[PDB]
Amino acid sequence: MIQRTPKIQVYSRHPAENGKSNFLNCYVSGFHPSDIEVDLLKNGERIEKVEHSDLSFSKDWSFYLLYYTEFTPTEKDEYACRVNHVTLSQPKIVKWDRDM
Amino acid sequence: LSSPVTKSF
Amino acid sequence: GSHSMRYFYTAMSRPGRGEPRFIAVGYVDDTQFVRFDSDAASPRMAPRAPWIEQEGPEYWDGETRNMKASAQTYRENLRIALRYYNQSEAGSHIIQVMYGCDVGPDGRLLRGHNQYAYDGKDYIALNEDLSSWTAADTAAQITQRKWEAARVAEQLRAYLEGLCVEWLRRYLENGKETLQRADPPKTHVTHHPISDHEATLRCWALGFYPAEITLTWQRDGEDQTQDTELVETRPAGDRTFQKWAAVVVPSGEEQRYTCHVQHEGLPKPLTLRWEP
Repeated sequence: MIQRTPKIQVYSRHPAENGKSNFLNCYVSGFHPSDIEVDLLKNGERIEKVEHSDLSFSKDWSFYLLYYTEFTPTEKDEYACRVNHVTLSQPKIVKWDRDM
Repeated sequence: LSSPVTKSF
Repeated sequence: GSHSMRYFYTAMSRPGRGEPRFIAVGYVDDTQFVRFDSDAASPRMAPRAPWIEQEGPEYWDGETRNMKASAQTYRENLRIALRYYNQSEAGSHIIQVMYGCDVGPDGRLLRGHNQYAYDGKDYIALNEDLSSWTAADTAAQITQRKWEAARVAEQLRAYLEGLCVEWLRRYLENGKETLQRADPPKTHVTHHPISDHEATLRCWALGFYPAEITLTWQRDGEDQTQDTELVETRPAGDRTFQKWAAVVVPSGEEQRYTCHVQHEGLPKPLTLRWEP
């Protein structure tokens, strides 16, 4: 079977401003098959009650999903997305970088 | 509006 | 402008973990407006955009009936595909379907689509004539022969040229405030040194709808395709999309570089430079 590994982007809905509520997004795309495990992390710990979009796919049949949660960024807090997929030996962690 | 089902594979 | 309606089905078997999950989503352009999920506590076609909420119970009941019937058919199709590819009942497999119609500014049909995949590879597709099929392999040729015998293409053609176009036009009118509004990108250029010798210029587009956009970097007026890092266009979660393009440049040469942005919401393509 041919399998495709996820692309991962971690980013905010609006330009980040410390103290102002926002949404933290983890967009996973380009993967096949569809089963995928995505966690949003705050200082390394799993954020509860993250929501996600309805499963859909691109013209090349690869799947995409958006995981998102409300967050209020600060200077000290570090955020990340942790992804596992059958194509990955170990979970992949992508850190949130305000300039990406 | 969605399409009715067609014959199976 | 031009517009599209698309439905996307995913049917995923899971031996030992119940019957295959069936998920359907419906879109107009880049706006999702319905969903169905057989794993929901009470599966139903459900609204996902404000302008579809006004449809009455007959709509929701009939779409739910159709999705339930489709889920049963695609569970059968997964069993059939196992046979056609000589596969074991032990593995998980996926059927995907995409179909819909494209219309021009006048609401006239531009073309229809109806294509299928198995385990992420092309299986069978309705050709642009809406009358003939392209099968990817000898398994899908069995389906093709069955569908030719049953004149399936004629049924799909009638849907794609008729109800598909008519309901797309209805949704575009009911949702005209959003579906017929292009939101132009908000743009800026950032600069970050990476060493004494080089810096990154990153061209940002934020807040735009629809998702289609072109972002390019030029050096002395020549496109820098091979040296530009382009991220996939990504949803912000508020209907809009985001994208950026970056190039690594020699220190002091920043003003040789220009970012060019094309988007339906812009009357004129934009040219941007780093402004220190």
